[PDB]
Amino acid sequence: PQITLWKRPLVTIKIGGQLKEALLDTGADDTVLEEMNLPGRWKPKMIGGIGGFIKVRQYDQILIEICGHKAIGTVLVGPTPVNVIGRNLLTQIGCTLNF
Amino acid sequence: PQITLWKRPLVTIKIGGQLKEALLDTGADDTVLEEMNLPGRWKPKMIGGIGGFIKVRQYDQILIEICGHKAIGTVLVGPTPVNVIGRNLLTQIGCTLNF
Ligand SMILES: CCC(CC)CN(C[C@@H](O)[C@H](Cc1ccccc1)NC(=O)O[C@H]1CO[C@H]2OCC[C@H]21)S(=O)(=O)c1ccc2c(c1)CC[C@@H]2O
Repeated sequence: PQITLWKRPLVTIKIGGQLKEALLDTGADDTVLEEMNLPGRWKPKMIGGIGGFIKVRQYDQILIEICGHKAIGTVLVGPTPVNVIGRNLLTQIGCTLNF
Repeated sequence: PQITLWKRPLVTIKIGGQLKEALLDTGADDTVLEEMNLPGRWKPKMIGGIGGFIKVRQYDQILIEICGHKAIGTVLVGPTPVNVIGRNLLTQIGCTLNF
């Protein structure tokens, strides 16, 4: 799709068999989701945003479908204010900025 | 133009007679720029993201040029670690997400 930006670019995602809403965030290097249950192993990781650093659970090679487009990559899980899809997965679904 | 997301979508902007580097950020409602002593009136604001909140100064009707595209709108100035062009200005230069 072509998505204008008068509203937040929110889309439905499928991860671990569960549907969720997430923000397409070109300013995020990484994909960070709010606390949830995800199967498999994970590693403690630190990520920094506008207000400082937080602890997250890093899940590697996770299947995630974004607006009908499949991706397989790293998903960070922790106290982010909102679910964000970052560039690590935006590149997989072929997302570009255009103006 | 078309900007891929392999790397951060950094562009040159002109604001307050100065050139800066900023991210084209679809995850930011509004624009947030590094500390700069802009002239005119402002109102305090608190904005939150990963890690918590920072204090910023809200300036209204500020002229910004983004890759030669002129825009005018709200700019939040404060100790942000990165300059981000948000949707309030991305809409004005005709920026869309496409996949
Ligand atoms: C709310 C969703 C989102 C935060 C998840 C909102 N952010 C925008 C998002 O793109 C930030 C931009 C950024 C900030 C610092 C350093 C680099 C990039 N990226 C982000 O945190 O990415 C994380 C995960 O990947 C990693 O890569 C980069 C950093 C790590 S914001 O900056 O905090 C913001 C902006 C305007 C405004 C607000 C909040 C409130 C009102 C105002 O309009």
